Amino acid sequence: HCPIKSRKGDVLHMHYTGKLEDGTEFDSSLPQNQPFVFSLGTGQVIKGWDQGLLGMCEGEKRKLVIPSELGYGERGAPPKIPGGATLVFEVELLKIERRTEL
Ligand SMILES: C=CC[C@@H]1/C=C(\C)C[C@H](C)C[C@H](OC)[C@H]2O[C@@](O)(C(=O)C(=O)N3CCCC[C@H]3C(=O)O[C@H](/C(C)=C/[C@@H]3CC[C@@H](O)[C@H](OC)C3)[C@H](C)[C@@H](O)CC1=O)[C@H](C)C[C@@H]2OC
Repeated sequence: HCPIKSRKGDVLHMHYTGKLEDGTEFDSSLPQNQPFVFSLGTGQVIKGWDQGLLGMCEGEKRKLVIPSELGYGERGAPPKIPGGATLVFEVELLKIERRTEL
């Protein structure tokens, strides 16, 4: 059951856990139980998120495996992310907030 699914310009509420290749976890929203909120497809987030999160239903989970060209490239994001790194995100969509009227 999925009456609405994510499209560009939607505001998404998401839980995530990010891991590096060696399985070590570098960030997660679950411990503080505070979902991350962003607008899809506006360039607010790394490309691998904007491209990997379309057509999603609330309640759906996805595993994203993001190569560094779609992530933080050659400079990375010190201290948690080295340059050239592949990122693994496990994500869950909690809510779609979509501007309905004009
Ligand atoms: C002034 C404070 C900064 C401001 C911080 C917040 C609102 C708090 C928010 C929870 C972020 C987290 O803070 C605990 C933390 O999330 C990470 O741990 C992480 O899991 C991650 O990779 N995420 C977060 C979840 C969405 C995907 C990705 C991201 O796209 O993040 C986005 C990101 C960094 C995009 C850059 C922007 C510049 C481009 O040039 C670059 O390159 C294209 C891509 C984040 C959300 C930015 O929009 C907003 C911010 O950065 C980063 C490893 C480090 C990051 O803190 C820095």
